[PDB]
Formats: sequence, structure tokens, C-alpha cells
Amino acid sequence: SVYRFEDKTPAVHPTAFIAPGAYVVGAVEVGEGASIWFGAVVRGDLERVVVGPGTNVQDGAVLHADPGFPCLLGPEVTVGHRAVVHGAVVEEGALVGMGAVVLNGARIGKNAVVGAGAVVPPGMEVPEGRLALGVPARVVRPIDPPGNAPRYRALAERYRKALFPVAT
Amino acid sequence: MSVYRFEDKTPAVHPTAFIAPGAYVVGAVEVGEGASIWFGAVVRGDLERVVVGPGTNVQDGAVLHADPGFPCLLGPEVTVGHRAVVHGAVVEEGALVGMGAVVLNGARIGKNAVVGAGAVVPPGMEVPEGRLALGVPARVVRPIDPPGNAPRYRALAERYRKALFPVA
Amino acid sequence: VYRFEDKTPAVHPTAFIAPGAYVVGAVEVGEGASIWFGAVVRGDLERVVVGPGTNVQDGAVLHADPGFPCLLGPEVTVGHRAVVHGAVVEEGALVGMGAVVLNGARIGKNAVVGAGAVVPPGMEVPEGRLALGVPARVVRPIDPPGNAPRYRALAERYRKALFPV
Ligand SMILES: [Zn+2]
Ligand SMILES: [Zn+2]
Ligand SMILES: [Zn+2]
Repeated sequence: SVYRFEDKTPAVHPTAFIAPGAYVVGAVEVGEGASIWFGAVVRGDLERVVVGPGTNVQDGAVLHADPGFPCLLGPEVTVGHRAVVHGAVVEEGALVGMGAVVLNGARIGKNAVVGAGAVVPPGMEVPEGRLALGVPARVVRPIDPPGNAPRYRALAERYRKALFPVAT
Repeated sequence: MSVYRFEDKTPAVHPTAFIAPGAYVVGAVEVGEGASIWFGAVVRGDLERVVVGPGTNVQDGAVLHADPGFPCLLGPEVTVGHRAVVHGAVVEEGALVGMGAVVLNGARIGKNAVVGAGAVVPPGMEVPEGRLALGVPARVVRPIDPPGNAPRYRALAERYRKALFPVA
Repeated sequence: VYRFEDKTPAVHPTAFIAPGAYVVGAVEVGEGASIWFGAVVRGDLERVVVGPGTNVQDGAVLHADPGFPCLLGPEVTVGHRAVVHGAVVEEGALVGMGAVVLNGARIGKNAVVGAGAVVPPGMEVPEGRLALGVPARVVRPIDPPGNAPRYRALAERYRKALFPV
């Protein structure tokens, strides 16, 4: 569930969805309508992590932060399956593609897209409305704004209404 | 070992399948006979169905999900390597998705084909039967011998169902 | 912690094993080591060794194939969501987050595998060197990473004061 490390307690909005098997630990803030999915890990100890309103952190993703590099997810952000966002700033409407890695100090602009499996080097800026892909990542072109966040606001509310464990 | 019902979608898991501790099979999922879903793996079907074929192993930390119009359909004797992501794609009989790889919506992995470890298979890419695809992004490179992971995991799963116990 | 047949993990009392981590089978976990949330350390057909003071971070995966033991040396860091498979990682080294290290590969002393890099089977990363790319390429000498001392201290803090809310 939700874990207090020493005296650091996650602050989770009651409309947020924390899936079974997800771990929210320590200095973490999870906003209204946010969702953290199965097997995801959100840990804030040496530095804080913010999951803005309506931001979804999909299955197997990992959020963490280093001193001086807080992990700040803006509102209506999507962190795809198995992505790692570490000490970076992701602004409103952006998408971190599934399997991608965003490193410390990187900055994902509004409605920007980090391609699947791309590795964003430390400090790199992804401008607003642009697609960055590759290993290492590189700004390629303008890209249409992702629509994953409204999908996951609604999918999360359905999960909050009808999720039941069943034994076999 | 438990499984998760989303709305009216309960996973249909064959009795000979092995579902490991820490694995999360959610919603519209079929898990075939002799299949195995290993520790920390997530197989989630809600927006669209997901099928784990018979004798198919979904290894540790792997993530399966499907998008509208893109079912995630794993054929028989398929291997999804450690920490891979197969999203809304078709994987034909005997193929291998290398560990850490990502396979995106609409991709098709031909029979006995191999996705290289860490490779990212773009949406809609077709990997022909018996071929090898690797790189970021993935490219079909050469013909490769059929992998033999699925038989070994059928047997390893059977050993786990008989002698896996929690300790202190 | 899970036993597989006759294979029981041997975990030192000072090691931190976070909730949601899965240590399975023929696994050694040394003094002052830590296995964090969602990580999977599985040893069945071959042995895995997590050396003293070595941290296996969140969602990382360790496994081994016959003849390829996964041997993590002391003071080693396996970053978030990394995969180290049947490889040898020497003292002080760093496997960057999201990276993949495959069978028979050797990560030299204080070497660094960059984040998301894929070290092919059998490849050697020499001591004090950085490897990047997919596949991996030895790029330049790098200063010793300092993650292992920080995580030794963080793990002892987590062993003492971690409670579900
Ligand atoms: Zn970290
Ligand atoms: Zn998805
Ligand atoms: Zn393996």
C-alpha cells in the first residue's frame, strides 16, 4: 500500500487510484484524479516526488529523485509502462513513453512526447509539443498532444469502482 | 494466488498455468494451458483484450497491455523475456521477445522470430517468421534458429507449482 | 523470501529486503546489501550472488542460466529497472537504470554501464570505464560512482523505520 519512511508520509488525494502491488513510499505527493498502477514504485526519500493531478504512472514504472533533482510530474501527465522518470520535471500534458528513461535534471515540456524506450540524458530539454526519441534521446519533430491522460482519468475511476481480487 | 476482476472481466486461467507471487493478471485476460506468468509481471486487459497462449511464459517484470483496436495476442509456446513490454501486438507461435525489449501497438512478431534484447519494435512493424530484429528502433537483420525457451519454462513452471514456498 | 525445491536464499541479517521484492531460490545476499521495492532476484537453474553492500534498486531483475552465475560483487549498484542476467559485476561498479547486461558479460571494477544500455553476452567493460548505447560501446574513463555508500546508509534507515500507513 502506502508506506511511511521515517517521518515522511505520502500525501495521496482520496480520488487517486493506487493499484494493488504498487508502492508509494516516503516524501511523495499524489494529486487529485492521479493513478499509480500495478507494480509501479514511487519512492521519495533523499528528495521529494510529486505526481500532479490527473497524472497516471503505469504498470512497472519507477519514480525516484536525487538531492537537488526532485521528480516533479505536472498535471495530466502520462508515464508509460515500465518507464523510469528520475529527478526530472515533466510538464502538463506530456507523455513519457513506455520503457523510456528520463534522467536527472531533464525537462519534458508541455505536451511533449518521449518515445518508447528512449533514454533522455541528464539535463536535456524536450521543448513543448515535440517528440524526442533514441538512445540517447534527440528532438526529432513536432508531435500531436498525447491523449493518454484523459483515458487514464476515466480508466482509473472505473478501477476505483470495480476492482475485486479473485482467488484460484 | 489471486487474480483481479475488472468490472465484469475476470481472467480465465487454465488450472495447469503457473501464476507467480507478485504477478498481476487483471481484467480481460486469457491464460492458456501450461503458461507461466512470473514474479512482478503485469498482464492487464481493460481497454482491449489480452491473450497469453498455451505454453507461453511471461517472465519477471514483463508488462502486457492492449489499446483500443490493438489486442495483445501471444500465440502458443511464446517467450516474453525479463522486463519486456508487449503492447497491443501479435506474437506468433514459438517467437521470443528478448528481455527488456518493447513491442508497440500493431506490431507482428512472426513464428519462431526473435526480438533482440532491449530492442524497440515500432508500431505496426512486421518481423517475418524465423527472423531476428534488434536495435532502437528495431530492424530485421538475419534469420535465426528457433529459440527453445518455451519448453524449458513449461518444465520450470511445473517445478514451481510443486515446490515454491515462502520462508522467513 | 521464497524457497524453490531445496534452494533457500541465504540473506544476511543486516540486509534490507523491501516489501514487494522477491528473492527466490539459490540466492546469496551479503552484509549491508539491499533489494528494493518490486525487484526480482530469482535463482533456480543457476546461482545468484548479491555481494555485501550491493543495492538492487526498484523493479530490477536478476536471473542466471546454467553455467552463467549472476555474481554481483561488493559495493555494486544495480539501478532502477535494470536487468543483470548471468553476468559478473565487479566491486564498485554501476549498472545504470534500465540497462541490460547479458550472459557471461563482465563489468569491471568501478565501471559504469549507462542507463538503458545493452551489454551483449560476453562483452567486457574494463575497470573504470563507461559503456553506452544499444548495443554497448566502451566510451571513456569515468569517475567511480558513489551510489553504493549512499544506499548502504539508506537501507539501514529503511530497515528501522518503514511502516504501512
Ligand atoms: Zn534513484
Ligand atoms: Zn498501455
Ligand atoms: Zn532469465
